[PDB]
Amino acid sequence: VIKPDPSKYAAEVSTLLTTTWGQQMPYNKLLPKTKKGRLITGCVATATAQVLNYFKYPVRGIGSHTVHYPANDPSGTAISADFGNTTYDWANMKDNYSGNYTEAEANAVATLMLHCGVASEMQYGGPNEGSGAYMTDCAAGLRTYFGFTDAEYITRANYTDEQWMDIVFSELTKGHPLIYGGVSPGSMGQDAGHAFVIDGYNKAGLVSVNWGWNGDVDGYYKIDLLNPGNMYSFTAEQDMVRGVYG
Repeated sequence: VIKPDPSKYAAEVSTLLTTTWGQQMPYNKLLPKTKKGRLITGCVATATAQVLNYFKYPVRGIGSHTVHYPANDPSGTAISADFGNTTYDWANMKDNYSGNYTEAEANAVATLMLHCGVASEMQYGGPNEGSGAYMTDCAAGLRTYFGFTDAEYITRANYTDEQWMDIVFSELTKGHPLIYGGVSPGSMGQDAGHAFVIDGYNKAGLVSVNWGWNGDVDGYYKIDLLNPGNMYSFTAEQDMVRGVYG
């Protein structure tokens, strides 16, 4: 496990995010209900949501867009987001929705989750089925609909460990949390894949992670393992969207 050189980067970066969010109520409040329960926001959305909240930015989005549930159904339901006319209510983004809250506060995050989802071409789904998108479309969406013209997608595939971590440290050092994805290899190519935020590191070279499960099993982890409570372990096909900040 490679360690942060303090003559190049900061000696450590303590957990940046203050949100401890997830994919269900009230984050999904504005998504359709179904007979298999209400649609969930998606890991990509929840992770993007959290980072955008960190910067409380942009004030307002750019344009509009719609996706449909079920995904490629010729007559599915419209799930639309008008970024252009939405002034995001950052003030009412509670750090933790596990308690009670005003509706104002519910709608605050419910919209961000919606929009982030829509902006990534989310294929929405139920609690059992899940909602997924592609990190690549997430980048594209951030640029187009959120105004992050520097947002950029990259895979760990194309970088040696030293180079990858250089970016990880330098970005965290600059105070920029990272949207980050990886997949946990299945027993017969039945892979499981997830998106989350990396919001720090320590002298030891471990990383602070916010998985977006209402802050469950959140904490400092090894970037090569990423193994929350030994249920899963996200090693393969790691990737990120950098260039997200004010």
